[PDB]
Amino acid sequence: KGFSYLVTGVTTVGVAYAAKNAVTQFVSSMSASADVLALAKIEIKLSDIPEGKNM
Amino acid sequence: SASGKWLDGIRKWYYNAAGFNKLGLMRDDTIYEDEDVKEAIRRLPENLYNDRMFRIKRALDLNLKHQILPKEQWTKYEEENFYLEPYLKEVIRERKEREEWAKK
Amino acid sequence: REFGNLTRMRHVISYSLSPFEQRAYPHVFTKGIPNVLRRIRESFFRVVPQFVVFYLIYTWGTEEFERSKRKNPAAYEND
Amino acid sequence: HTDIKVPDFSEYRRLEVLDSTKSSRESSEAR
Amino acid sequence: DLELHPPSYPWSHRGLLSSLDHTSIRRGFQVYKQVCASCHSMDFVAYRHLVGVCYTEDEAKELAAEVEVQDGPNEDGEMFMRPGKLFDYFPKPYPNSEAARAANNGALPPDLSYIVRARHGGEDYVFSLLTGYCEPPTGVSLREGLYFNPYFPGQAIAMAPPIYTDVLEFDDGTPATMSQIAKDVCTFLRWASEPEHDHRKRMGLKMLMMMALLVPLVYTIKRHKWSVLKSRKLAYRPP
Amino acid sequence: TPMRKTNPLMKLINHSFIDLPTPSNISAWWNFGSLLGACLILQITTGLFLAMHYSPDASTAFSSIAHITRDVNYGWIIRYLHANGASMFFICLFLHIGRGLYYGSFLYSETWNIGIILLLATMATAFMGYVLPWGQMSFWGATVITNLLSAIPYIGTDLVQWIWGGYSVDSPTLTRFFTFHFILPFIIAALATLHLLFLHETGSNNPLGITSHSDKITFHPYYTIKDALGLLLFLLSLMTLTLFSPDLLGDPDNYTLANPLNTPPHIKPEWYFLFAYTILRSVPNKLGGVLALLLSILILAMIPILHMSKQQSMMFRPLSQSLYWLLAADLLILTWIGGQPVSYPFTIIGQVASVLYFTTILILMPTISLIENKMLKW
Amino acid sequence: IWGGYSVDSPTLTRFFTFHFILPFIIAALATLHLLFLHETGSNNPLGITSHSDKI
Amino acid sequence: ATLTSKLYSLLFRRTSTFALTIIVGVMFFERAFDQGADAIYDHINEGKLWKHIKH
Amino acid sequence: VTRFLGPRYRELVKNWVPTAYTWGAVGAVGLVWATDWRLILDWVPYINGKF
Amino acid sequence: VTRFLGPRYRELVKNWVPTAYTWGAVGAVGLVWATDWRLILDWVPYINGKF
Ligand code: HEC
Ligand code: HEM
Ligand code: HEM
Ligand code: HEM
Repeated sequence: KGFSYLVTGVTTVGVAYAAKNAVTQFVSSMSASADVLALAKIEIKLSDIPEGKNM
Repeated sequence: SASGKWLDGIRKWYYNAAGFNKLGLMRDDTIYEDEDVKEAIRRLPENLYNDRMFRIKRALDLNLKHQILPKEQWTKYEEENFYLEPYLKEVIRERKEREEWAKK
Repeated sequence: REFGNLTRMRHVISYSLSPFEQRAYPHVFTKGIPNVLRRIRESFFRVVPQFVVFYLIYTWGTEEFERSKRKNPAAYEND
Repeated sequence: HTDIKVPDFSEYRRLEVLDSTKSSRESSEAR
Repeated sequence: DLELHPPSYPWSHRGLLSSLDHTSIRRGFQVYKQVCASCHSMDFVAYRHLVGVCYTEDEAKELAAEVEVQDGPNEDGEMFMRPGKLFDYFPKPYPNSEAARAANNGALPPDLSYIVRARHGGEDYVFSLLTGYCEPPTGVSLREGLYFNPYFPGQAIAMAPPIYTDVLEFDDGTPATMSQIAKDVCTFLRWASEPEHDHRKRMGLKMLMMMALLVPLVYTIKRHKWSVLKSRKLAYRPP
Repeated sequence: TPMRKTNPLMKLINHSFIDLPTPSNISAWWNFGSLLGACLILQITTGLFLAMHYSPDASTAFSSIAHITRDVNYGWIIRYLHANGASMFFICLFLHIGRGLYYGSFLYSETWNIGIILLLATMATAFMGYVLPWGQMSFWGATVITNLLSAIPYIGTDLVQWIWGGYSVDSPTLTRFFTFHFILPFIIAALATLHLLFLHETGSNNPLGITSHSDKITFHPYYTIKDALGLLLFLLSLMTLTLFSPDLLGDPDNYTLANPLNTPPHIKPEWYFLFAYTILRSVPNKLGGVLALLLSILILAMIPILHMSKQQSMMFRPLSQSLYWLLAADLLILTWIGGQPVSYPFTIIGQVASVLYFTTILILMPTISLIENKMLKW
Repeated sequence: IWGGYSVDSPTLTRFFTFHFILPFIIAALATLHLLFLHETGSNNPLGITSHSDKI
Repeated sequence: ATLTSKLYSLLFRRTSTFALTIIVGVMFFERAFDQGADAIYDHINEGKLWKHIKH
Repeated sequence: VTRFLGPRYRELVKNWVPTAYTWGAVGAVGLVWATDWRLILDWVPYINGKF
Repeated sequence: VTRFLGPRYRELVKNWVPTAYTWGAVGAVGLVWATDWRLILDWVPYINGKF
């Protein structure tokens, strides 16, 4: 029974590894895309003097 | 006023305010039917069980047509009988005994 | 759960009439309108008061909000 | 078994034609 | 202080089965061409949409051909000007929002295609905005580029009073009073916001008649089917 | 034997719809389940025809909606039916929940939980669908509701940005919301099938709150026409809304293209969320407000456990009846205040209303139930 | 079907919507498939009734 | 002999004839109701609708 | 098909022929009306006006 | 809840406490592994590939 349970456990370990890889890939696909990510911190504002009010 | 019978008066007021009089229903006909009430109904004598079925069916028929039993035929607070109370108390007591045995 | 076996009822006899034999609107004025009126009377004093309180609160809140934004005579009078 | 007579339904029945020449089949057809 | 609530005017089309006055729509469109079109855009209205409401197809074509528009690249990959067709939308006064802001003292003139539906009070507001241009109250000051308008939320609008008596000559010949001009403009803007107004009213009348026919009939059918239960009598006969 | 009893599909249809034993005394309040099903079918069809012309891009969504209403033949009626049909869907949903609460229908615990899941799915579907137009209201309401998830203590910002698909609401968020809005109603239909499956185990309840096995009735020749009449009345109300007051329940701010820079002075969600909105404004803490909203929606799960009365229905419980109508008036107060801005009277009345909403269905209702039990000497 | 005089953006959007909806209809139709299969049960390679060796 | 009885004996007895009568009535009712509703709406807005201006 | 080759099946077909004709007419008129088929609706009086 | 107040239920809870602890550990380690928390995955001797 220990040998059989060892076979089952190794199979479950492999299945869990594959499942996590797939789920993480899909979830990351739902995350921010490369083009959106690029135009995030690179842009730097160059602001002039807009009188004495909030702009 | 508060001299004891005031409680009876407010109970009578609540009983009249509750509308199951208008449908010719006894208070024990209005009880929610859970497992204990189901077994208490099963333990009722056949005549009481039949009387209950008609009273409820008549109430359902009146409610379907949105009508009301005549004022004379309304169930009276003084006249009301609690036929299911003994059986329900017995079933609840037996269940509590079983639970107390289980927890021991 | 079919209609055959649901409950045990004994000697309860019911009489019904064909839909075509009878009229679709019986007792419209003799019973129907008084029945609707008595139903409304029964439910009125248990439903309406809550909404009357709601309407009072609504009116008072709207008027108070109006008053809050039309004020401050003394705030500029001291000037 | 013998005391079971249908209660009066006349207050719900349609205003059937009183001509008395209209056969029951004809009145049923009209309704 | 919160902006003044516009007073509900008795618009002709405000009725349940009323329709837009298409003469008023034509006059309002004319005023849009003459006055509004200089700075306000209508990106969602073409020179069609007018074949069925006010102008005929030939008249709409003649109207559209008046203004030339940029066309797609020809040979050599060069964009050229074209006389202008029905499917072309109304001309855009400014190439982009930045040009509009530069030409209007930093303020962007909103698109008028939805302006009636985009403002609380609808056309009723717009009329008031074009109507009330009182001088600033005692104790308020504003920049040169702004004009006091009580119905504007900030009371300081960047639009100079756009219409006045005899600013344009109506083709019909009605007196070009500023009030008449404003009413016609608001009617046209309402039409632009709701081109389906007349069709919606017609379908509403038809469905009202349909429901008036059906609801009593379906209720009678339900009563007929349920009469057996509604009138059935039951008796209890214990032995 | 008739064909109904032979073909398995006919077996299911006859057992569940044609020949389903239902109480005869069922009132008009039970007509809103069929109305909700009709609302779902109408929303699915109308949204399909709308999406046939809708482009889910931040740069073209507003123009696509304008093209639908102006160019697509009979496009205005379809869009109006979808908008006012969502409004009618939430009206019918609120009335269905009110009936379930009033007539002790929450005692069908599994059915009640499936209904709670259905309500959550419908709320999410309507939220994303309202985001779809990409108007000013759509953009700013989407930003507010999505930023609501930043209250999460540890994974707050990461979750919000993951939902956004970026650092702020933009085109990827709009496309995400369009796809979710497309998928969700079919999940809602499946959840409704589970709803009906769990309901059929016990059967429908009746206003009296007393077993009706004596007076069961077939559904085909009675409740079919009763529901048809209900559907006719619902369609009449919907056509009045779409043909005479198309913008009665709408905010005249989704007709301005969404600019992420300027925010409209009065940003409010759609009316059926206003009560929830008030809850957020009631609690001074951000996480407190989010939790209060979650409890405001999820307290329906705790309602069955708080049923301390010996009678299922409230028609024989005048005190609980008055408490229920007080709760309904409180909900109306919450909605009205959610419509109104933040100021001196509105904020305090909204806080009082939120406290009353939480206390009535958590304290006052069980105490009144126990008092009634004592008053009936059992 | 085209939505015009030739395949264009109208056709693509219609096809996208149909492509979105149709697989769920396929899933429901597959549930009906399994429901109608359930009445008689699965068949075996021999082509003989397997009520003796059900599992 | 009431008109309803004659109609029942002639058309309403057989349900297929009932459906045929229903469909013919649908055609004629659609035509007449559409014409009447259009006439009513046009009369209410005689001076506003474009149709008169076009003439 | 062989079993149906009998006199009483012919009698049944004769009995149900009027029903089949009525249902065919129902279907045909419904198809003409639903599609507003101009080719056929150009002959029926009082409908020709609607074109 | 009142019915559960008894010595037998206390014995049952004592019996099932190891199972509850083991399942809680299963859930916690599974969450850490799935999310790659790295707050906790830094302490573990191996699994220090998150440089
Ligand atoms: C440049 C000259 C100018 C012309 C002429 C003009 N507008 Fe405007 N309009 C503006 C500007 C600039 C604004 C926005 C000002 C601001 O937001 O501070 C504006 C705003 C508006 C508003 C209100 C928008 C709001 O946010 O309340 C309406 C309505 C409008 N325009 C329509 C019209 C109509 C009707 C006319 C009648 C011919 C007209 N415009 C003519 C420049 C003009
Ligand atoms: C899309 C959403 C929903 C659909 C399609 C739906 C459908 C239905 C239908 C058709 C019924 C049949 C009985 C009736 O019509 O009253 C029903 C019953 C019921 N529903 Fe729903 N429902 C929905 C949402 C909800 C919600 C939000 C709740 C509770 C919060 C709920 C709880 C119940 C309960 C308790 C019943 C039992 C009825 C009874 O006791 O007779 N449902 N539902
Ligand atoms: C659960 C049922 C549904 C509800 C409650 C719902 C709700 C809404 C709401 C409130 C809007 C915004 C309407 C507006 O302000 O203009 C909307 C828009 C939209 N919905 Fe749905 N919807 C439902 C089902 C569907 C389905 C099944 C589709 C399938 C494609 C769909 C597609 C759309 C589209 C494309 C829009 C954008 C066009 C528009 O704004 O009218 N909806 N929906
Ligand atoms: C999306 C497409 C389909 C799905 C999901 C599906 C699903 C299934 C499943 C799960 C079974 C159970 C038995 C097995 O797996 O062999 C089955 C059986 C069957 N399917 Fe389908 N099927 C599909 C398409 C088809 C097609 C295209 C046909 C015929 C042209 C078909 C005819 C059958 C038949 C005759 C059986 C009976 C098997 C037996 O008797 O053992 N199915 N189907």
